[PDB]
Amino acid sequence: IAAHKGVNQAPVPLKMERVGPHDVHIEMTAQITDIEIDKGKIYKAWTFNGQAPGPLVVVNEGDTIHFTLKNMDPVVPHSMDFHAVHASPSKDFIDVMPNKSGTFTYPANKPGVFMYHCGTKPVLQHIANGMHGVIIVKPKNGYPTDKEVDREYVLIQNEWYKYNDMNDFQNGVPSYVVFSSKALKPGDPNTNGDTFTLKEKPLLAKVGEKIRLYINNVGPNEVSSFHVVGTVFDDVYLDGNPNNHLQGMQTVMLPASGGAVVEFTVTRPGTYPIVTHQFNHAQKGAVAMLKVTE
Amino acid sequence: IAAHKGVNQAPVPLKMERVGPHDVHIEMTAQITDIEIDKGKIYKAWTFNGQAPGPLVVVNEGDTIHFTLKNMDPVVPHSMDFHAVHASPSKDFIDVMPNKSGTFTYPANKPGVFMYHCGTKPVLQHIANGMHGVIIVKPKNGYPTDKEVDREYVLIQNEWYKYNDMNDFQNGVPSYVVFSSKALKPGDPNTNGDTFTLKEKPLLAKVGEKIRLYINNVGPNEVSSFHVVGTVFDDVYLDGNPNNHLQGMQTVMLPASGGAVVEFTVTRPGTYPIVTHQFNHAQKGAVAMLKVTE
Amino acid sequence: IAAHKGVNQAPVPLKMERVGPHDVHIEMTAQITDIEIDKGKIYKAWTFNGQAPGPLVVVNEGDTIHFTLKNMDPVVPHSMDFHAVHASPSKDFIDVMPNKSGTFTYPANKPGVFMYHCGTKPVLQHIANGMHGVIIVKPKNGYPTDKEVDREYVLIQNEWYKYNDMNDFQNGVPSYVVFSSKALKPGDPNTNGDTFTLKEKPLLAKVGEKIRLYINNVGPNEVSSFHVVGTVFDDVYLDGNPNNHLQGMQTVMLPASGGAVVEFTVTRPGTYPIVTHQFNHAQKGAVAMLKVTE
Ligand SMILES: [Cu+2]
Ligand SMILES: [Cu+2]
Ligand SMILES: [Cu+2]
Ligand SMILES: [Cu+2]
Ligand SMILES: [Cu+2]
Ligand SMILES: [Cu+2]
Ligand SMILES: [Cu+2]
Ligand SMILES: [Cu+2]
Ligand SMILES: [Cu+2]
Ligand SMILES: [Cu+2]
Ligand SMILES: [Cu+2]
Ligand SMILES: [Cu+2]
Ligand SMILES: [Cu+2]
Repeated sequence: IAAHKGVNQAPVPLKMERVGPHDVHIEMTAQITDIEIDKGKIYKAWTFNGQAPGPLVVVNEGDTIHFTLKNMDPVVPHSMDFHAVHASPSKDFIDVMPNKSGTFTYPANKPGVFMYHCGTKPVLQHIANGMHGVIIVKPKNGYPTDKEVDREYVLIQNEWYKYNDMNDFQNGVPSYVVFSSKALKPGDPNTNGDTFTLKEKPLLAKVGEKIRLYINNVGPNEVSSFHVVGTVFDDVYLDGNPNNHLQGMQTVMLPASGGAVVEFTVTRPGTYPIVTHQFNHAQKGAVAMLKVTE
Repeated sequence: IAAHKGVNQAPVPLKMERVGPHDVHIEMTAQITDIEIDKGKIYKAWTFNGQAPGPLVVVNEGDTIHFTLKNMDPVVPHSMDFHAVHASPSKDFIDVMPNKSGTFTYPANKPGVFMYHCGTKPVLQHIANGMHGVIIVKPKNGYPTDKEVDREYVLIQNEWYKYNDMNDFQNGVPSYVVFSSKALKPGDPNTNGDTFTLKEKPLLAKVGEKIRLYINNVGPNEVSSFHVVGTVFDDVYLDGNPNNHLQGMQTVMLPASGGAVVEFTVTRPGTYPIVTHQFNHAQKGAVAMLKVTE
Repeated sequence: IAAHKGVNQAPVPLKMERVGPHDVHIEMTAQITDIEIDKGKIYKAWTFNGQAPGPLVVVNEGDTIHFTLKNMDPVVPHSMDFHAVHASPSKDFIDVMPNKSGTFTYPANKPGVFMYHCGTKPVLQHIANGMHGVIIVKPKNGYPTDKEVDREYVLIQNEWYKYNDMNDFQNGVPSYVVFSSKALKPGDPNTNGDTFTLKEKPLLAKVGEKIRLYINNVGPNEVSSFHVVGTVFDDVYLDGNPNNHLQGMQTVMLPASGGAVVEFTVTRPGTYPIVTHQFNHAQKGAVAMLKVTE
């Protein structure tokens, strides 16, 4: 794309504010931003807000979202599909033209860990170039195990392919498969999907803690076999719905776009790798680290 | 196959009749039939009854099936394996020679949404060429959410490869991944697995309705990440067994041959895409449409 | 690897003994051993104890494992990661150098069917070359269906690639996908992952029996769609945890490293194939047989 040559739009902060007991405003951008996905490898990503995956959104069950997308891409239209919401896709997930904005309103009635992504045709191209992310909807009555949790983080898995190559997107193996972490509280790391950041700067915890991870595999194409080395998941809630409760799982399978809330205890000091156990993907980048100290 | 050159056997209707309170007769054919799997692309499919996937079969829990296969293929033997039944594979799923018939009897004791397919060696070749389908076994006591359902449809996902190419079947990516719909009531569409029919002629519903889909991924090779754009699944029954109940899932993972009953509400008028969220497969055809009107 | 040329170390028996009501000693080797993975095809595997997958380990819920690895490989370091245990990976899953031994201690608190494997970097290389296996942890209170089970076996699925070829391990399709069986009681077969042994020498059962299979898909890379032809799973316990109970499943999806306990009835005499229903993998070897006699 000639109009993207030389373009590197600086990241713009997510804007969110509550406007009523059950209403929240969210404003995002669509923008073109260089991201280092592996050491020495820059991908000129199509992004929300200059992050890939995009910024974390958190709302409460029952919130209506008033969402605005400002399209900063000079030539390509973009859109937004939140898996959390009930909406008419042909009226509410529609394209915003370059240099324009669009506003859409829809309710988030269901708790869980949902994917969001651009919905512009061809959707594979927009997702693969980086237009994906997670929205968490907090359950009204929490999770049954809330009282046991000592620390929590968000992890997202995605793939990267050859740059803007539709043949590779459709028919090729991923070049990289990566984790990123998105901040829930001040001080938490907030990273892009790359092969190295969560190895060099591990997530942190204390010996004996029960950790909760909110996880989602945004794809675009692969399923995930999510596993924390050195522990077993005490509790798993599929898609983050409190009713979908499994216990004692070694590994949690996630479809493309699938999410979960997983909880586990770290019993001894050391560094605990976090992987997809499809080890071709782990070898291509999908290993994060959790450093546990006394 | 020289004996298949020029062969295009017209579709034959499925024959079924109840012969007792718990006994049903089913008669199918194995036949060679040209199917348009993508615009301008004809596949000379190996089929049951001239449809790929084959015709829908529906029985009640506890029915014994008296099944006859008439093999119209001039050279290749064919057989039938129903996942619904308890049977001896080496006596009951055996080959029927060209121009012959065979009759087999076995019970369907378990409710759900089951794959059926030809069981002739090499099974990969017979499935990939089109010999797959779905049998639904209705639960004796229904599903707990029956009273909420306003409309229902059946969807099946399958792949297509290079024509009768065993190397591609074993080692290659699918050329197309497709949905088809099979009729439950008069007026419902009944389609083959192709990239376009359910886009051009969407399934129909009314605003506010709760929709039930009976779904199965027949493969042969891929898993599915089933998702309806613009909604969340209120209830999911894995393999269609009423006990395997999940709630509030954004996306339902299906193994190869796996089925489910999923239910969701459409809240606003518009067109709702239905996808596998493995977007390489969606790009290669696996998008259907649901048109919701006021 | 020049130091592996001509090396074929004879299999060494697993050593295990109980040393207290809740403590068990286990001693394994890491060794280089030629295995016939397909007719006429020898793979010089990296193994535990000269088997690939490695020997079966069975312990009770709540046992602490005192594990010793003796590394017989002349040049490559090796290690052990048990998915069953809570451990510090950076202190307890560490490398043992050639011709040395290491001892590690950790508890197995959770019931189920867990993968074990070498944890030496790059882990993909060590798993793909054969360093994988299963440990079963028996639940304190059993499974709710124990009284119904007449016979039980263990099955493991794995892949084989081009010999020690990291590009193929990361980017290629498997050359073979295979089942193996590991003995639970005297007289049970104990086999390696190959394309033929469980076809030529099927597992055995009697008409009318309820069979339990302990299953795990060790990968390294693929997910599994586990199915027994001619039956339906009466009960399924995901990861072998008694709480994760599904009923009436035709096919059980397993992530890479995922396990299950599955139970089904064989109603008629004959031979029942056992497959992954991803039929490209079945065609490449992943079909076992169960012979049922009167
Ligand atoms: Cu507003
Ligand atoms: Cu876009
Ligand atoms: Cu989506
Ligand atoms: Cu704690
Ligand atoms: Cu009859
Ligand atoms: Cu056939
Ligand atoms: Cu089958
Ligand atoms: Cu209604
Ligand atoms: Cu000891
Ligand atoms: Cu090793
Ligand atoms: Cu592991
Ligand atoms: Cu019995
Ligand atoms: Cu799955």
